[PDB]
Amino acid sequence: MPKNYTLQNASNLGWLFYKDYYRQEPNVDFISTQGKESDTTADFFRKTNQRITAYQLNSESPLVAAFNNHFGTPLQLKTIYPGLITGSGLPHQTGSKGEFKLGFQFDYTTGLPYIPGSSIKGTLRSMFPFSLKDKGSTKRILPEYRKERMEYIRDLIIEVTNINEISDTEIQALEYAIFTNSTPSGKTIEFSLEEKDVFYDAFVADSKDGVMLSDDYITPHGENPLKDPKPILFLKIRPDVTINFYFKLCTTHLYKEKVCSSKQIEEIKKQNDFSSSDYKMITAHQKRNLFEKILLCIGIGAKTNIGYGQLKKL
Amino acid sequence: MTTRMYVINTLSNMHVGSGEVNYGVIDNLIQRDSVTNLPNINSSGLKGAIREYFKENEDLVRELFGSAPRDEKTLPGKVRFFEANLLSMPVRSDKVPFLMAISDEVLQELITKMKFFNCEEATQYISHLSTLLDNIKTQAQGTDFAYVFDPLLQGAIIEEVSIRATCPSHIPLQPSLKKLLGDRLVILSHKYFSILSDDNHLPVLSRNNLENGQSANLWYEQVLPRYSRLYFMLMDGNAQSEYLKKFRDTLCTPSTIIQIGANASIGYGYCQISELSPF
Amino acid sequence: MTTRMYVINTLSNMHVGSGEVNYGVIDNLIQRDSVTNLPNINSSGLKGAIREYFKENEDLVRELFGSAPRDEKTLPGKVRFFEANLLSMPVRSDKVPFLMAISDEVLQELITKMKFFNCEEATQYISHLSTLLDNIKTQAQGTDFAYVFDPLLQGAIIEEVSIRATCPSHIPLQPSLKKLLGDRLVILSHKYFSILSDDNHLPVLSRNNLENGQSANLWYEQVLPRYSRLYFMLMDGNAQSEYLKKFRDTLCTPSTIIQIGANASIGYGYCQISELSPF
Amino acid sequence: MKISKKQIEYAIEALRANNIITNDNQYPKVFKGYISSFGAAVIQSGLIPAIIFFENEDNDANADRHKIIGVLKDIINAMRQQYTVTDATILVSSQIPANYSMAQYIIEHGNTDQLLKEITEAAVAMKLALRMYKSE
Amino acid sequence: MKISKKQIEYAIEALRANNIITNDNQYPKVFKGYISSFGAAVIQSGLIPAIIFFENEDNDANADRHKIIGVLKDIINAMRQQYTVTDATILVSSQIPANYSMAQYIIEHGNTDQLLKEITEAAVAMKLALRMYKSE
Amino acid sequence: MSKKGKSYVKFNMLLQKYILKNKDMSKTQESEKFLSSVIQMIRAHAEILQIILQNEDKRTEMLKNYFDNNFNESCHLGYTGLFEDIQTLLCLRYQENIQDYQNRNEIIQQNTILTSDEKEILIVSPAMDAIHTIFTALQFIHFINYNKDE
Repeated sequence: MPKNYTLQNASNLGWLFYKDYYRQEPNVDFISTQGKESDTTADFFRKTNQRITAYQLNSESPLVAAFNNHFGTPLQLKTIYPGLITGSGLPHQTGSKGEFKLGFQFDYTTGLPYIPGSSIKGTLRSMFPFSLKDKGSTKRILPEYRKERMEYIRDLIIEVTNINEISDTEIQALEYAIFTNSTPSGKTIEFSLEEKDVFYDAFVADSKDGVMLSDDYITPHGENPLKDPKPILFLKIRPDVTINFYFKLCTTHLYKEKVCSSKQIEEIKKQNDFSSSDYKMITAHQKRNLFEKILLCIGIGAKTNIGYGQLKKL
Repeated sequence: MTTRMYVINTLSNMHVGSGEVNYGVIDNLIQRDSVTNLPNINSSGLKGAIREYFKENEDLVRELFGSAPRDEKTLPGKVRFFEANLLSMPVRSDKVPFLMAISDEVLQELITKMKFFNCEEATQYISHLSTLLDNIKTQAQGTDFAYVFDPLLQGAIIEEVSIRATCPSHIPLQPSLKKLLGDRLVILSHKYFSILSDDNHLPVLSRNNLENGQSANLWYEQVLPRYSRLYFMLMDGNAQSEYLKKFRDTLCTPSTIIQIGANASIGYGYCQISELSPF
Repeated sequence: MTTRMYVINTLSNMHVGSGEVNYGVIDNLIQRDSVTNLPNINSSGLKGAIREYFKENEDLVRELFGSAPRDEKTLPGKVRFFEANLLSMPVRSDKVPFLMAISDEVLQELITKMKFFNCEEATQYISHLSTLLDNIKTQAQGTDFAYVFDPLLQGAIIEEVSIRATCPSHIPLQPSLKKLLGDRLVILSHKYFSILSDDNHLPVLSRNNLENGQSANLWYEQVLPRYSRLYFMLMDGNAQSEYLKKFRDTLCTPSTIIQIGANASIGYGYCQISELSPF
Repeated sequence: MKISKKQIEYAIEALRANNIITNDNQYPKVFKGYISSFGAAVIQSGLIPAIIFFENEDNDANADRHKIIGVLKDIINAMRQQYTVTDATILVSSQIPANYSMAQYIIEHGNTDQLLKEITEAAVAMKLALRMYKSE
Repeated sequence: MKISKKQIEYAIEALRANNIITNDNQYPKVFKGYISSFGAAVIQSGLIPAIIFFENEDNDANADRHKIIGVLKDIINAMRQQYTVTDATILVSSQIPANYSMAQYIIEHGNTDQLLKEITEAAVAMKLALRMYKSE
Repeated sequence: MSKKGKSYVKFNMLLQKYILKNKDMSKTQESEKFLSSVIQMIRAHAEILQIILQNEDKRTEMLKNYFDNNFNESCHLGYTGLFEDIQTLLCLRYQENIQDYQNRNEIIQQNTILTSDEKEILIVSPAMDAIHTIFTALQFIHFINYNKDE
């Protein structure tokens, strides 16, 4: 109920948004057709919304400090005015008045709004050329998809690394090593324990002088310009909220358009055939900067084509 | 000999799957113990995860875990890994973000296991846990209950309106028991805990396979909530002293995080192993 | 010269392999008794496990178990072991985490074996078990039944065989029989127990061999559920008294945990052995 | 959770009656996603809120999602038609009335435990029945 | 339970006939695990749900799993060509039609006991037969 | 064994290859336990071997694959390529047995004068005889190689 979301006194935001949202209070009707647009239902949902959108997150929160301890140094980014929407496809719609129509991604235990690591991984892989599966339904669009994403990823790799020129096959190998951790044919590479790219969850870390959740309106004006539009209400992460992106990245060694482990490159370097031109490496910091530039270019979440989920460097 | 109890604190969500042998409303369901029907980590998975962590040290893995597959000199393992059973689970509330939930049957199971296996610090823990269980049973008098030991947590909702918390003032919770079981501890009857940990109440995470921004597959995954605690037993089994010392020191170091389960690349199932502290 | 009955309390899961003589859908199946088809332990396995435990004491092993296979001087075994037959198995329920399941046929087999072998405290147990069986058959009188002897356990659902447990109040269960058969006891018809101990209803655990994160082999293993009870007879035929006393004292000590079966390093088959207490 | 053959038969009949499975034995693709989303919503929001989600037909942007609730009600009614006469966990004073809204039925009868069990079983059975037949 | 030589020969014929081993005498390594998974599913979920789950192919259910049920169908058909009358025993022998899916047949007149026996023997025979080819 | 064919030659070379000319002074004899395992798995899987043999076109590759799948790391010391020689000898023995005994067995079964016992004595199964010949050859190799008697 108060501000300053803490483990001591704060309702679970996911619980409040999913289970306590639709509590069966006496004299509230959202099952019948008449009750859904009744004003009592609107007031009930409005009070629940007010409770949801009234919490703050201190920069020195013990929760985020524990996250930093467990998952390493964060990548701190902030949100631009439209906001950040994630998990919009989760079902949270009854057709009642004053209710949040779209779903929202909350952590089960903590309740803090978060971006699951799968969302981050998929958003990063989408800009990589070999994300679309060659399955037959995508035969037509695969070539142009691969070409444009290959060009963009080549620009980003050249900009962020010290590699002067990288090939399409090397781009394929790098993408498969980073995400699938294998060769493009599915063959496993003999990687060590710490040579794996882990995309942790992204957590809200700091809402400086305001709440971290807010309500926004999307109003689709109909095809008919004479009928009234239908407003849509949903929950967004507020502008100027610090999102912490946690990664566990490694160093990728490329030799002759192939991805090799640390030991394989250690043995290959000693051999009296080691071509320096045919050797490329991307450190963890360079990979993190590549991911950071991808995020700053395309953003993360839902409704991204209309400006939502756009991130800025802190 | 020298059996010890280790506690698994899940830093993130856990998915240890049972395969497609189970069909529920959720596509992917987690492993459950065949007796108590509670979420558990099989001893094989635990041994595999710890072996994967220690793989760099070849002598330690060979002496302790045994020969790797496809090794000419097959060699048995010296240490014995026991199944990881659920100790405490986080439950969502309105007074607090989450509470650590344990059941009276889980406590009885823990007491029985400590009595049978003779853990290192089992004596005082057995004494105080038996005392706590007896006090809990005396207060309940054969009824459903939800007992909290912090007076500010009165009237709290435990994941559901029908499960409301009460505080019996004169039942004490020892600081060491609080450390082992978790802060904001609520002790539930068997019915309440079986309702909270059943397939319908365990958290579900959704995943979507996208093809050029269009949905291809949509499946939902059952996960064990983060910060959940599990316990397992380790038997030395006449192993070399220095290798065991290194193993214990590495496993119990706060900097050590172990990955157990599926979806490692997206951050599922990172845990910390801790030893049973002296009471 | 004296036959004593011992009870095997299983602290973990049991897998004693049949070994491809019995093919099935599951790759690895457990040992089942030749006549009753219930899970059992071959006496060779019991002797091997106990000899493995006592391997440190060469004199005791030589006098009681026999000579090592490689020894040139052949010495026969003096203590005669017998196969461990299933007594009670855990079944899942709703009111309690699990129930201790026994059947009328298992009880009749126990009575018959006690009559045939003349255990040390056989007389009292035979009398009281016969009273219990006659009372149960008088109550059920030809129908399928499931009787619990704790009033609180009334109405418990057996999940695998969806039947509710009814409590006949006029059938008393003696405390010594409760110690033998196990707490939270349900006595069922033969058909219900056969379904519960069937291959289609026993626990199956999935095991996967990962080769750099990818599955190399996959197989399924049948396991006897944790806390299951098995009984066996021990004949001290023509053995030295001091070695027999040391063997009985060590075996029945609560600190003695025996591993019987496969998958020792992942905590399968760890048991505790207790003797038939006086009534 | 083991589903009987009769439950799957009931699911097939209910799918046929609610005009999900066409005459030529084919069903629209989005219905399996609807079933999975219903299960997830039941886990995530509760039985009553999930049924209210899937009974609301005002979306008009997805397919016709209200048919799944009709299939669930038909399966539940068929299951209740053959409950044994023990009257402990039966609660079948009658079937669910056809024109009743299922959410109101759940509100009126506070036996959320039994209704939750039947709804979960019916949803699993309908998932299996859809898996029997062919998508687009 | 004991497998006869004839069932293993039927398994070889069905494995070759249902396009599981290529002309190079290799089978994809996933199929042994698929057989084991089918056995475990039959045990844990039941004959009918396991058959339904393993027979579907509309989604990306590995696009090869329904071949296992095809091989099981071929083996059961072959075993029911012979041992037909045998009036002294309690078994019903018939030819399961090609157009009828196995799930449909067991739904209609499975009887769930002769079918359980035939399914387990067919699965064991499949494992033994695959022991004589090599993984890709 | 018939000496008018390649099976006798293969038998002689198989014996000459894996017979130790000098006594091995090793207290363990790992190779002999490998040989005992091979012997046991030949005598246990005799029916599956018969099924493999009765197939005509693809029996050789099926034999090789079956031995590959049943034996893991089937080369420790000494016996190297023993499986290839064993499979070749087994196929040659089966072909010779088919040439010799098949029509004879068919005619024997059709003779009404002979009783069941005499017919069973006279009938020789080709695949079983080939497997038995391999088993006897392996037992001879084990007998010569193993230091421990009895």
